[PDB]
Amino acid sequence: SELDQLRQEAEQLKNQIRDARKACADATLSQITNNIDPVGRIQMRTRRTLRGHLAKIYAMHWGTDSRLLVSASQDGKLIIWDSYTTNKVHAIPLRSSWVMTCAYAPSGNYVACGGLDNICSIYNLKTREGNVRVSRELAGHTGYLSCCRFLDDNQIVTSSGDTTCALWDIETGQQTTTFTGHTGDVMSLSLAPDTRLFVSGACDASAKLWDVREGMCRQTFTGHESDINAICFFPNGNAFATGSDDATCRLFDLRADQELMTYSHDNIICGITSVSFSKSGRLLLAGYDDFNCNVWDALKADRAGVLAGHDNRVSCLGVTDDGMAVATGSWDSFLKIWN
Amino acid sequence: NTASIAQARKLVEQLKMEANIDRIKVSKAAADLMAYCEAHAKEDPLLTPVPASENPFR
Amino acid sequence: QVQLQESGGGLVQPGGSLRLSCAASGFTFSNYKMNWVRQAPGKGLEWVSDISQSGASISYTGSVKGRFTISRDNAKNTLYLQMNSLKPEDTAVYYCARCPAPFTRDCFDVTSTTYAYRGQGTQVTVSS
Amino acid sequence: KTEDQRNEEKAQREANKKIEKQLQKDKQVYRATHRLLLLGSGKNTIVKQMRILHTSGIFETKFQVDKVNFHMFDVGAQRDERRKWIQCFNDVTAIIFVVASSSYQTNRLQAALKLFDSIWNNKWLRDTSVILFLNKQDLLAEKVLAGKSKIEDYFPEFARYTTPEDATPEPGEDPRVTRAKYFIRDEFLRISTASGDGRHYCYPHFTCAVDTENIRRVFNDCRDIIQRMHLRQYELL
Amino acid sequence: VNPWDVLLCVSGTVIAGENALVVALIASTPALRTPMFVLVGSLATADLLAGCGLILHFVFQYLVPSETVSLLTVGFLVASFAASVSSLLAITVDRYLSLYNALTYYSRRTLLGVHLLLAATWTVSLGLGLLPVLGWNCLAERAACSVVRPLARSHVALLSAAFFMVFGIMLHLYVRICQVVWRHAHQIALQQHTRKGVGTLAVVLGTFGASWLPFAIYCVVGSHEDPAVYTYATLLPATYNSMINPIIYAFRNQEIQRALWLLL
Repeated sequence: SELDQLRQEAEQLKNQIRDARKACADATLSQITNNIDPVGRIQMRTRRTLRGHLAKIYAMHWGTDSRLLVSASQDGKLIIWDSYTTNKVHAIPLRSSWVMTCAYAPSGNYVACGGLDNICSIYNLKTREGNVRVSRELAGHTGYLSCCRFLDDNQIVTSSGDTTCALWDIETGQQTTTFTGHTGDVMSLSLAPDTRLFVSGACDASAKLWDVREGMCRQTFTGHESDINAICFFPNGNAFATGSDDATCRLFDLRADQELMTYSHDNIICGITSVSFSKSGRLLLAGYDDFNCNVWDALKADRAGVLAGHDNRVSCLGVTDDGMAVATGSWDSFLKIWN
Repeated sequence: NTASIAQARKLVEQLKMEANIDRIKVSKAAADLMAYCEAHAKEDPLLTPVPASENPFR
Repeated sequence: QVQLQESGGGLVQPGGSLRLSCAASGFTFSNYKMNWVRQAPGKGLEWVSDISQSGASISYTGSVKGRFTISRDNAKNTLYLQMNSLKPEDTAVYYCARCPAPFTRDCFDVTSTTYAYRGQGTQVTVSS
Repeated sequence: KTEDQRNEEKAQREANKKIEKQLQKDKQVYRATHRLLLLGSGKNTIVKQMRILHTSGIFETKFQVDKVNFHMFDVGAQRDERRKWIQCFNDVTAIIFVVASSSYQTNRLQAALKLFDSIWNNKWLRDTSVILFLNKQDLLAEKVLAGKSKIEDYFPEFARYTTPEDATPEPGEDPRVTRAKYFIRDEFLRISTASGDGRHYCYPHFTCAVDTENIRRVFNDCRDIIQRMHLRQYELL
Repeated sequence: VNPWDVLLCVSGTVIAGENALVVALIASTPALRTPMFVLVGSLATADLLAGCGLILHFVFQYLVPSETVSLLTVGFLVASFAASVSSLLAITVDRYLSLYNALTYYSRRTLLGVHLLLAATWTVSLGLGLLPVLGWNCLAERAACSVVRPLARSHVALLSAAFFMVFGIMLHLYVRICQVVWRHAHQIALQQHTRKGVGTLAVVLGTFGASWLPFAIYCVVGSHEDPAVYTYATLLPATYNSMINPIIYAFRNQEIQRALWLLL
């Protein structure tokens, strides 16, 4: 009775949205991005290799000063690195050995940490007492942490493993707003440069744009075919690229609500773990699954380079806010800085 | 079996408020994306070679 | 968009024949081995049979083998079941489940209570 | 102003020395332990036996058998979509797989078989190995003796199966329950030797609900796992 | 000129290059720091020093005829060969420790033993090499000289006896290793209703049993009045074992092969 007519209304709505997508697709950028000459071969060498972690390194993040970085590994240790002089500033021990996310606050005072313990532990880097002391502890969800980012010092947004995303206040330690629209568990969420929207990608082969004010969805991008693993905004804030385990990386656009350009090769056989861009947004980097990582040109789908320096996975990869370094994480407990 | 029809109602009203939006053609977005790429290509140290004096990583 | 729309299904007599046909669109078909999962009225999800990427390795459960045969035509983007010697205890809603990863031998969370790459489901009822 | 940044890097080097000293202190602590994952099915009974012998997302147990410390992690408050959080547990020495070997979801045994299949054929668990437990064999004996819920009507291979030569004797053993229990073993080893080649192996052992030697049995299994990994690195096997 | 000396010189250049590549791959890659790889590297540097000793000895004694530098480089050769054989013993003993103390192997009380044993054999190799230079040579007592000039009979017999004890303890440790290799192979074969182990045994142990053994035999029964052609003939398989040891231990390892492929 109700279920079949609801399903046929959903099908009619989906057909209408597909027609609306097809109406505004007057052209593709494959015939418009060929005019600018390609960047050619791009080769970069391991400048510094930060050694000292034991287990697999799952996530890293840079700082606002583009000088300090945080690495979280599965041995239960979080290390603040000094990327200029290969130095270790702090080595924070963790309550849970398994972590898959770490964050650096924009004010440089806090480091967030989370993992399979269903707890986002946030530490304090300032003040004159001995060592590093955990300030708050957020536990209000029923699934494993996947990735967490900082809005500012006052709030933090977390992507969870129970098909939910949550916005957490710091002082009260409560969920201000929750984002429940996904059907599979969410891994990667990336914040817009204006700190007002974010897009979260899950294992339902789709990514959803949100707001942090009203707490509802905006777009429902469906253009993939497997579990989306990583996501990262353009520096301009009107496009974003996702990379799934289907060995393809796809770039979407916020304004036309269509997938713009995909990158694929026949020899590419392994999925995507991490995706980050450059300062100009021209050169996007995809941490791959076949024991190395790659460079894409993001206007025309051409492989402009390759970086191969790992004996294992490329679990995470980040690029500084200034753009003078490319950082990579790996399962062979080694961080490398490329320039 | 109210869970399936509850999922159905939230899906159809999700699609309803997602439907009534305004979208701009692809070519304008591609032109804006290309313009942003060309505007910030000069101050992107990753792309162009960087002299070793100003390079912090050496 | 990734979707799996399947056809067939109806009230048949025991021991009859019924071609449970399933169709797909979007994703490529040469990779992505696809299984069959059924859920009985009053029971949880259970697996029936699976096929490989090319179509060489076919396996079935205990109550199905020798009676039901599955096949895949990747040119026509169609994979279907074949019901023969049909027992009264096989009535269920059948889902055209799909493995989440390209060309990996392992297949995970096919029988999960919530899933993304799974069909809506067609109901087959068998009775006297 | 050279002294200011000079003693700044001096203090930075001192902090580096202290941090590296602490890291080297904890490196032996990390490498001196062995990590085990418990997976499901009677897991509560065997972990209670572990606690007698010795909603958070991860539960903590500690062993101290024979002056070797073991980590055992049992998962909870997590969804059944275990495809992507199990990639963390690849550096563990062994994944303990407890299977309720009496419930033959309409069938629990087939679900156990493809959970084993997905663990075996995954592209990141090839290095790690599995220790298999056939828990709840006491009710298996009563179900075999009853004969109203026979494995024959849910398994066509049981009609033509023959007993292996390696029979384990124990007084008052029904031949039919031993035949069924070793067929249940063989169903798991078919998957185990379908693709397991040198890198990892299965260790199929049978425990009741009142057994107490599971600690020493897991001890011996980790011993053989470390020995086989070392022997494969020596090109000796 | 004697072609045996130039054959040994080009041989020693070959081992010098091969273990130079091996030690470069070991030291360059930061990921290879396990106790197995440091012992492989110890054998690599010991055998590189052996090759350099062959080159320096056969260059100088054809270049400058003088007994001081010839005695010094002969003592360097003795120390280098003792270092190579002792490093082989160290690799054998840490294989045994990793197999029979398997799950406590990374502990401090087991990890100190390998480093202490390395230091002990390297220091006793330096002492054995420096013993003829210190005055336990054969110059004044010209009648009681050994078959390898200018070494004496007693020091050469001490070297041969030490080699025999090292070979015996390596033999016993290898039977103890293969006592569980055979057990694991039997359990693996019984699991499913090999020749790799025995082949590996043969190619690691028969080279040590067939290369250095004639050298010890000729030093334990021979005399210096015999012709030197047989002495060079039995000294050649020592250089052949020095050739074959990196290929036995380092080159077939997956990590070393990956490092070599990355370098190439």
